[PDB]
Amino acid sequence: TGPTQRHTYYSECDEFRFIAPRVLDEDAPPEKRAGVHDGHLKRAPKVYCGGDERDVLRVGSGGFWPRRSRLWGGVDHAPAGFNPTVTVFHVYDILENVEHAYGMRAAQFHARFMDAITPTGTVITLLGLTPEGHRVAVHVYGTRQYFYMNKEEVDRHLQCRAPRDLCERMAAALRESPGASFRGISADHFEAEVVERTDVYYYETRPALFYRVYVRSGRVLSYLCDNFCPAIKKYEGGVDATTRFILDNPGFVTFGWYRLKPGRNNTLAQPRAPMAFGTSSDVEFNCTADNLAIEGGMSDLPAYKLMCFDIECKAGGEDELAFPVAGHPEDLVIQISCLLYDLSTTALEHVLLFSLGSCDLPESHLNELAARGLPTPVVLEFDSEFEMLLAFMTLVKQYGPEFVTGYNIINFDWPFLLAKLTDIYKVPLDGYGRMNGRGVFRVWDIRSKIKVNGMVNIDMYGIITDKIKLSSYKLNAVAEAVLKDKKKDLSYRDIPAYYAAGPAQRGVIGEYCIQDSLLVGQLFFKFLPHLELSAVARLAGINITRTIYDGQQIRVFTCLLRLADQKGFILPDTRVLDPTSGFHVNPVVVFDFASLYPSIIQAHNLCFSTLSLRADAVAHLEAGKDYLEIEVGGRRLFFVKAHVRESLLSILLRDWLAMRKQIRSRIPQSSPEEAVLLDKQQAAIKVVCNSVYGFTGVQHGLLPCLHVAATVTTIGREMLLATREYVHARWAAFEQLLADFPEAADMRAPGPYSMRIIYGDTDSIFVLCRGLTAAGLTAVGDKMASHISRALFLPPIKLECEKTFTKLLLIAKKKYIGVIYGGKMLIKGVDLVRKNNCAFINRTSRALVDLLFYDDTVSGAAAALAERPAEEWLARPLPEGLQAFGAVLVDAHRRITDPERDIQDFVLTAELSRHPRAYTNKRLAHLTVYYKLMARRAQVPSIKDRIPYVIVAQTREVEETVARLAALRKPRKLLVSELAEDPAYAIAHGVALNTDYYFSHLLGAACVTFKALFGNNAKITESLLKRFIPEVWHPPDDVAARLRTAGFGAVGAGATAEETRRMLHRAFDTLA
Amino acid sequence: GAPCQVVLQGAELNGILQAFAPLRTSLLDSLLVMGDRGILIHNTIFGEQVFLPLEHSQFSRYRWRGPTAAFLSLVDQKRSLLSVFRANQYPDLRRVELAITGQAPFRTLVQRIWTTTSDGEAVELASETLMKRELTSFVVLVPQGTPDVQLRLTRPQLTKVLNATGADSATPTTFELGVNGKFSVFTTSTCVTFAAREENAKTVYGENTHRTFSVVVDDCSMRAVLRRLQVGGGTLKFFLTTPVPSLCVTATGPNAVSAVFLLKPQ
DNA sequence: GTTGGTTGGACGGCTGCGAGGCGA
DNA sequence: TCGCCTCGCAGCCGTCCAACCAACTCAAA
Ligand SMILES: [Ca+2]
Ligand SMILES: [Ca+2]
Repeated sequence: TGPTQRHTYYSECDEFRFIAPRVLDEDAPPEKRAGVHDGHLKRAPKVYCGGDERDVLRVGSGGFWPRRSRLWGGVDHAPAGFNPTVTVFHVYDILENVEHAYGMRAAQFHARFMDAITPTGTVITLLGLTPEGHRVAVHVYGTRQYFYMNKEEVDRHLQCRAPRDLCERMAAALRESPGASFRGISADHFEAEVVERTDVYYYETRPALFYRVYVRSGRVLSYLCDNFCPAIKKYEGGVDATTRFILDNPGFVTFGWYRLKPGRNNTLAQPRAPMAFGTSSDVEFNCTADNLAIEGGMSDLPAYKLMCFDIECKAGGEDELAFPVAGHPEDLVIQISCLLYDLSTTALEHVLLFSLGSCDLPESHLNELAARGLPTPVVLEFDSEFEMLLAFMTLVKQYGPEFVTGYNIINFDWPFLLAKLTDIYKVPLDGYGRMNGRGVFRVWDIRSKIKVNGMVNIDMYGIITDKIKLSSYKLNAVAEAVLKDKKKDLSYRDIPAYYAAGPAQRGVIGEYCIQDSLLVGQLFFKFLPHLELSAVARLAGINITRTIYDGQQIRVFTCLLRLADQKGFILPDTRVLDPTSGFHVNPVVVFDFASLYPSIIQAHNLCFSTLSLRADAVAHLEAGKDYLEIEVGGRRLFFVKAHVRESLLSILLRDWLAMRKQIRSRIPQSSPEEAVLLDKQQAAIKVVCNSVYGFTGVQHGLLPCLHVAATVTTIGREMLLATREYVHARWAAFEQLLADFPEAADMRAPGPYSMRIIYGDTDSIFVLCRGLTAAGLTAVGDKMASHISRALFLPPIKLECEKTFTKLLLIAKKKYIGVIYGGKMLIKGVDLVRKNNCAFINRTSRALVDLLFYDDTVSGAAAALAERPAEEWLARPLPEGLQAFGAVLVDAHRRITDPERDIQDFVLTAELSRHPRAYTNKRLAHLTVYYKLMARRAQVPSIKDRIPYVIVAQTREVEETVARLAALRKPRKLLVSELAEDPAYAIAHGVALNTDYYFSHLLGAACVTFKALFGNNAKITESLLKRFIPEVWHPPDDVAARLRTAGFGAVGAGATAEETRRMLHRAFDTLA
Repeated sequence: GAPCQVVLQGAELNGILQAFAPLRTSLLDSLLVMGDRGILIHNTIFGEQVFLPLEHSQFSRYRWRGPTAAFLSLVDQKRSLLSVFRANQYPDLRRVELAITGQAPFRTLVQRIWTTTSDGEAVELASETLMKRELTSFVVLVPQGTPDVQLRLTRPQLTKVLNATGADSATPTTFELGVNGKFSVFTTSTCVTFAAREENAKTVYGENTHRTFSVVVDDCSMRAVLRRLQVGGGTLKFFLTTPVPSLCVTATGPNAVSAVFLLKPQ
């Protein structure tokens, strides 16, 4: 008999493309050790482990890797009489597939399921685990997608008189379809019914009669919506069967615990026979939605497995240092580390290393892992790439890790593996997910996305870049920054050498591969990304896979769809705030609106459904009292208030915010693991709330309403201006402030009182508070914020006092440096220590900033610059107190020319992208250094590597040596390109650094920041900073010698004042 | 008040403007050396030493205190302290002041400018004010001593000498004064001669005409420099009793500018 | 992407050289 | 007829602006 539906993964294999590096033939003569063997081989794929040997595809007792597999190739390997009772089960993923009664005729399904797929039907497959850790698939029958069309429009077009007729029209349009890929369809495959609904767009819209059409297939739906009666607008044709299953069954979730229960006619879930299993599960069931209930009280995750994996590849072309390309047969995957964890306990359970070629892990590694209490690595050896890749995919299918992680696995590891498997080898992937065939197993580039049915891919690179700010997101840099786990890296440049050397050195590759996967596992269990993603999945009513990979829009869409249906709607298928740059030494209070855009939506009852572009829509309502009139983008818009009609968006936000408050209230009293779960929940709610605004603004998005989006920003802008005018009007004088906040009496600083808005972005205002002290001002600030909120805006709009700066450099819109009252420095929208600079410039730049903020003498002098326009400072002495800022520049200038100086502070670096002859712009510093290395002493050369250099003074010897060897394929005033030098040479010969180059780059860096002190005018800034540096003048050495022999006298110099004075008197006598 | 103060107004300002008129842009990038006796302006033109002594007495008011100060004429590598003395740079110019303030070696010069407005109102051009800190260290080498021979040439006589001067290093030129008072300048292809005498187009007035000499110069620079400076006749001043001999040419027109050329050792 | 050298071209202020005209 | 002076044109050099290459990307090997 065998499986009802054919298993398409490999369960047997007896020939394959054998590709291996020839160097593994460590017995062969040196002439035949380069390159790869590449030919077909007639034997079963093999794996070696610990001196034993096995067929990769053999299933039985002595396997080298764990299995969570019942069927293999349609053989049932379950224990004798295996028959676990299933009551409760956890769902982590949901698949959507079409089954056909004809295809399933030889499966023994109860009639009620067969009827649901006669002749075709959508089956929703819930995937997860029992409490005993049995893998389950529950196949839900009877869900149908549906869409709506306006009855009047349809009847008027197609001359339809009854729902029967419309079903004929649709069936005919599919029979007559191009490519004929629906012939066999009839009016029986449809059900049309007349319902009353309202289009979600606009207040004036009246309820109308619609046909709701049920269809048995997503394929069919997608065609009709994109081809049937194109003039007639479709509603909710985009809505998938999984969404209809979730929304049409109150309380159902895409991630959580369920219970099998009796259905209406006392129906029960039917266990499938093993030969009818659709998936790699232990048990499978058929049911309808009425056989399911959410299990309340159960919340702990079952014993799902996590696979954390990383591949290593070896470029096999003419250059072993080239980046490996999967389409090149000679560019091999040479190892795969695969760590398997229990996701519930976090325990590491297996450490597997797949190795192309023999591999002996270092004893030190083995000892270290043993000391850490981790599993002993199993090393799986293979003779060829195919055998190894097949074994790995075999593990993936047999162990079936529900969750998979790694670092850059979506953008590199998976695509590389699957390119090898699909293009080099001819392996179909469609049975390697949970489904035994015809399942989704695909990567596509956007960065990149992956979808593997039943497998939740979470790439830690994405998680970490979305969560932590870092200079580099290389895994080692991340491990230093996050785990505090400083460790060594094996360069890709090392791999080819280690690989060729033998099993001990291949073992060193293996250690570093394992260590990388161990670190990723630590990152995974630190951030627990599965918990936040599952929280969002549950809230949004979408599966965790779509949660990860689809955008923000679908989340709000699905929630809106639920509410809109409940409310009888159907969804149609598609400058005074600008800163004067400057330095403030008076305190700046930051007022921040809490969830501004969500609050506006709620306060103003904005929605698709409250909006009208027509005056006659609201002429029956009282202006102000019953609706908002507002000019937006030049149009008058009307939004009726909540008592006329309640905004759907308002309801969603209100309810989410209320839920978020309930959760955050429960946390202080929750157990340590409850605290983790509650925290993930409240965070999920925040991200969904904050997406509502964006959802309305996406032109061509799901359900756009640019009018709502524009209204939000317009109200936003007006609120900020209202906040400014209220502050300005109500608190122009200290006595007014004190009358509202009497504690201000002790806050009064000595000078003139003022309270002015100096900056405002989209949702915050900066209030400069001259004549107040910083100490009490954050507290008075929050009572100001409360008072403003009360006086100006509707709940739930809330202005809050966020922080107080004691010092603030406003540079531009979204660019500032400030010190908070606690002494901490906050930098926004600028980088002080750019990667292009040497350590000298970066350190000095930061020192100048620190001086502006932490020397009160400099701070007060810098503030004094604002009292005059920038051009005036060219003509008068700068404020006393900037002397120390000048001293840093003079010291930095002096440090460049110092013979005792560390050259390493001045080192720049540039990689060799390619051989120097292949460049167009051959005037590059690092190419100058490359040819100087060659020219002088044949110094150690470079290739695809970082050349360090220093820029050197033009000491004449540089001019003589400018004749670079590049000509084998400027003579004067040298370019920076030409004055580049090897730091080892520069150290060895005491060569002077290029003062002009380093000091101009320092003044450049300084002008990025301190330009705000002088009207944002970079030229004045550069000039005034340059003025600090001591100028000297002397005639050149040769000229000076000649003139001395001509009898000229010396003026200035080390001569005395009297000698100088007398010498000038002689000069005037001679020159007259 | 500022320790050092310099003023140009009225007749003295007119005198200075006339002195700078032929010099064009030639001195705008220069060293200004300031002390009790006045401002010595120093530059090199075509490798040759160029000087302009502005005596204290040529200014309306001149007060100096403390050490000698030296300033680069260029401010922020753009405007020159001497731009005010270009012929038409400030058409309505009325007054110029230099105030030097602070203590050595960190004194600042400020230059202020006024223009006479309608009805002769002296209005300050505040936006044109220039500010310069002194050189914190400087060395300049300067001519000294009395020349051995001086010969005063009118504008036609000097231009004849510059035409007689050699075109390149490959054709050097000789200056000679003979026992009979014959002064002559010659090179490989041309010769010019004059009758020198102690204080008619060939008559050259001078001092120490009896001191005979022969000296050589290789560079064509002497013609290029003296045309650049627009020297309309000048005194040739010969310095002979030094290891390297030297010729200083001092103008006799509005400018008192001087160029000094090294002579080939005898 | 974005930035940093560089390069190559427009152009504006300036000086020198050559030719023509006028005066002695 | 020759010399000197004045005016015009050409070469020049320094400033600025726009575009082009190229490196970090960048992180997996
Ligand atoms: Ca990886
Ligand atoms: Ca790797």
